[PDB]
Amino acid sequence: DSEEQENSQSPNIQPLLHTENLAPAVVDNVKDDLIVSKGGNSRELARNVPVNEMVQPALGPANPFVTKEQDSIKNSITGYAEREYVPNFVFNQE
Amino acid sequence: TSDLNVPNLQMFGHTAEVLVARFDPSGSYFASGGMDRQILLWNVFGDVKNYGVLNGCKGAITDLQWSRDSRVVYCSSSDTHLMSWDAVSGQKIRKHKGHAGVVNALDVLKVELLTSVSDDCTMKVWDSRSKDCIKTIEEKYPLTAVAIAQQGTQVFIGGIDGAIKIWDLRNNHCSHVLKGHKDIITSLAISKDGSSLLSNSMDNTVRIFDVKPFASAQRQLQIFEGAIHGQEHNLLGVAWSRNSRFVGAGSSDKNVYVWSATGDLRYVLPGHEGSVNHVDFHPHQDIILSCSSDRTIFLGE
Amino acid sequence: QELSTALYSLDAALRVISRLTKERDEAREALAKFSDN
Amino acid sequence: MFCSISGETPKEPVISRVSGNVYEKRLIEQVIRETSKDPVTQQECTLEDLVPVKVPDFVRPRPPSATSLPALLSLFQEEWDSVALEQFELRRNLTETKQELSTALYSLDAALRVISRLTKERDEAREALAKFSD
Amino acid sequence: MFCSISGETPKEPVISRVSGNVYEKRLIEQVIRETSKDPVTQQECTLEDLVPVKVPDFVRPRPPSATSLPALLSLFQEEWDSVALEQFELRRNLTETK
Amino acid sequence: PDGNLFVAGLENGELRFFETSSGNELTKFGPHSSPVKTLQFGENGYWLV
Amino acid sequence: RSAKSAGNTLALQVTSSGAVD
Amino acid sequence: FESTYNEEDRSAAAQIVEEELKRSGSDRLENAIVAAGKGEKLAAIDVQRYIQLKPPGTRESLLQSAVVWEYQKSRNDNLYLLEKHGEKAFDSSLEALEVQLELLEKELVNTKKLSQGCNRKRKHYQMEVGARLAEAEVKFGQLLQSSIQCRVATL
Amino acid sequence: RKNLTCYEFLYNQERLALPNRLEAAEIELSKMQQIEAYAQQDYARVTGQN
Amino acid sequence: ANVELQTSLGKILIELYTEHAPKTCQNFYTLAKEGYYDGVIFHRVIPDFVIQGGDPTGTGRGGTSIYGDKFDDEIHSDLHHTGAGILSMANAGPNTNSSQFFITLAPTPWLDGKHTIFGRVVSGLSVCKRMGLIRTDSSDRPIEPLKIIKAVAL
Repeated sequence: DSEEQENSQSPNIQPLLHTENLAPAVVDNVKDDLIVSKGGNSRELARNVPVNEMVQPALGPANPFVTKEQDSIKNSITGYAEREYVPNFVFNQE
Repeated sequence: TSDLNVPNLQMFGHTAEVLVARFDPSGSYFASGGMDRQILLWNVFGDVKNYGVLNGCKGAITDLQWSRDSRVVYCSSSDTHLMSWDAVSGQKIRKHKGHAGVVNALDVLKVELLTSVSDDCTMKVWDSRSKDCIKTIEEKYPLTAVAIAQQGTQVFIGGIDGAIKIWDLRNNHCSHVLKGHKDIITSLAISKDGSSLLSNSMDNTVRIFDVKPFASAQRQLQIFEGAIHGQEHNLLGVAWSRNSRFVGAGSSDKNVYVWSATGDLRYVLPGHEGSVNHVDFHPHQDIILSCSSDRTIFLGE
Repeated sequence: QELSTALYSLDAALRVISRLTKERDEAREALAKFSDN
Repeated sequence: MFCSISGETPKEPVISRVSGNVYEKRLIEQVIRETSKDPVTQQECTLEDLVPVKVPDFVRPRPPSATSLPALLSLFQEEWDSVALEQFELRRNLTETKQELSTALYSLDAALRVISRLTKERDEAREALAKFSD
Repeated sequence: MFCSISGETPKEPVISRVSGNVYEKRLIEQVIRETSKDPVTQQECTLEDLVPVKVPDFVRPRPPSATSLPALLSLFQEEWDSVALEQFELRRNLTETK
Repeated sequence: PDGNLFVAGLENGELRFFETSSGNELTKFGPHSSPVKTLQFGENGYWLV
Repeated sequence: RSAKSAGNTLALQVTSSGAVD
Repeated sequence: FESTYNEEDRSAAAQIVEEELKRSGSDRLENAIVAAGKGEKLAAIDVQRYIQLKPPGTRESLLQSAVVWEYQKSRNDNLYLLEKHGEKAFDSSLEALEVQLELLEKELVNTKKLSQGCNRKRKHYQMEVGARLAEAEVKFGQLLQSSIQCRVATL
Repeated sequence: RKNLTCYEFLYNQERLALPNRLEAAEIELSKMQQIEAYAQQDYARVTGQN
Repeated sequence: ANVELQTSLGKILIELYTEHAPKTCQNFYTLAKEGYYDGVIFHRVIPDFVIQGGDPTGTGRGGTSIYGDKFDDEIHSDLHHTGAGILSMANAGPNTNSSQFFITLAPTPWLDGKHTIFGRVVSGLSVCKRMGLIRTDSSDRPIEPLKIIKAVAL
């Protein structure tokens, strides 16, 4: 005995005004974040970005042919080396 | 999302570690200083170049403070002195002496009142012209950081003990301490409204306390992890946002930590080569300032 | 166009009323409990 | 390829200058005869504003039964009945949409009165809470 | 459906205002950019003289096969002129036979 | 008093509100109980009893 | 199977519909 | 808008609004006449008696025979014309139909993209303001607690 | 196109409406701050004996 | 369901397993309809393992489905990686499928887990066999850009 027509049809696309937006809102931001962050490359990232999307997955089937030598990322043949501004006293004491 | 020419601007200068960098209250300037006994004044908008160098300090600039007039600069020196630098002309106005050790922190008042702590286990209140400490507070162990409420009766001092002591200058009644920390407190900061106290300690926990005459016990609002301290025992700073909804801190793992003041980490952005000494936020826009012991400082969003 | 416009504005105003009355009756019960003691 | 007025295929389409749209000669000429303007853009329009363009024209393949005779008169009658039925199905629909729009607008005004009353009640209730804080 | 400039069909058609012609957007903007002239009728033409397509509209389109009263009347008129031509020719033959 | 409409309460507590000129019921007010003994309108236009 | 790149990559069908490059 | 609601709340608000509602409150002449006719359908009737093919009778039978013969001749002419060319015109009609289909659907998906973009930006703005409103109301509640607790603590 | 224009309408109405909500909330914040300030100053006169 | 891939090495034809996994194939089908796969680099090529690609960024990351970020994978028993040419999906978690996919070059029986199987390459397998011999740098990435000129669905 209630006004089903005045309420059901009214919230049909009104729910879509809330439900349809959630569909492609997770597309524009996904590619834009990678474009801005990876546009600056792994070194010298240019866009300051909130933390929670910092897991940064490789998103691949995890190639199994690689052995233990190449599992590690390195500049020199032997390993990874980078600058660090340690004051003399702490380095010496430890 | 601001008036900066580039979203990120790496700033070069200095010949040694930089220990402090604070924005002008107006939001157009900021000065930095460190172990090179020099203070540099910057331009937040425009060419972002040096217009002045504050030479004359005979020690490391452990801390410096901007004046509300934004025309005089107060600096804390490792040589047991506090100098007042006239920003527009770059001349020594006055040199406040009286400590007996390295003076670790400094703070200014809303009214011409200065406060500082030093390794002589004392805290001193300075008038901008009296050239002598009007009031002296003597503690058992060296103190490391201060914050003065802009209303003008309460000073928070933090030292080796690990318990923040709240002192009333007029009353001399000290029977109220913000317990909760278990190691040396590197820095303190007060909110814009003067209602909350932000603390950093070498036990790797950043805590937030409420500055209100009444409390429902456990004045501890919430605690933050992630920002860690190294073995150099550096004094890492904490900052308050202009709207006082984001809290910030530096860490010895070269990361700048920004929170939402509600317990969730928001920004963990890296970018520094060494320990991040100080951090601040712009009073008008959404900029963040970074200060690290790798001769460099970064502008933010 | 006008029909859909009016109907969807009615839906929006209905939600405004819903939230308003909900927190309003909650606040009235809160005041009633508070004023009781 | 479809005129904006009736939807039929224009064998001699024309384009305007104020708003170039695919239009048909007889309809625009009769519109000018009624009112010497273009109601689409509310601007003065003359005969020269249309340009005869060249198109290959759209062929109309006749149905299996189209050779004048009943194969045309019966279909003419039936299409007449169909266009008549459409005329009714669009008139009555106009009227129903106008009634529904009126009802919805009245309901919307009622909801505005409701938001107003609940807003004053809100303001006074929050003020009552704040004064109870005393 | 054919372009005079290149000989290919225009992927995005456009009708020139100064002279009725179907162009493709790239080449027509090309010829406007190089000079303000018509590549066909050697008369001044501009970007605004190029008319894009606003085909969608809002009315119900109609089938140009059977359900068109203009089509029905045109078929009646073609029958009319066919029988008129027949009467023409047979009347001419009749007066010759007379 | 305007003469554009009128009201008429009913025994079951409902109120029959109809426009005087149109003569059609467009409002029912039924929050009361028992036969409503009387109703009289005011004179300033906005006072009712 | 371990042949790796012992030869130049075979000519590519270019984007200009050029059959081979 | 951003909220977690039950449809029962929708029904309750609808009954409030309807309660408040209850408390508060071309054509031509030939076409008009034939429309008054056909409102009850009343399909128009025209003579279809050219298939009965009247047996030998009066002048009606001769007239009927002649009209059937001439319609038949015209019919044969039209069919021979129709297969003078064949279904080539039919192929062109289909190609135009496909062109129109694709032309419509292109701007259809364009409009879908535009509407989705508007919805996304709407959701962004509304969500950020809603988060700010939520933090405001939470701080107000805690502040209420603080005020009442401090006032009683004064005693 | 129906829903597109409707969503444009909803965008305009929200953009007009929400700033008023924000202003109302901020005024509420200001008044609540004032009464809290007075209450805590009363407790501070109490604290003068501490 | 049928899609052509105009790749640099040649022509790739794929028939989609709509009957097995309908949800994960319709996105690929309509995606070729939209066709932003134009100029998309096969960023990953591993001798005898896979040829992965499908991200507009080209950085081995990204890729938006029609649903926008990710969706749910459907796998059932009869699907296997028993051959060389099975067209499957790329993910980085439990249900993290994106627009990018890969082509199998050797039986990967261990991989019939978290990866969705939704295609078989009927024609052009020689193109994939040649792609297996493409010059690759230290990381699993071809030195020259192995772009897809066009992707027409039929």
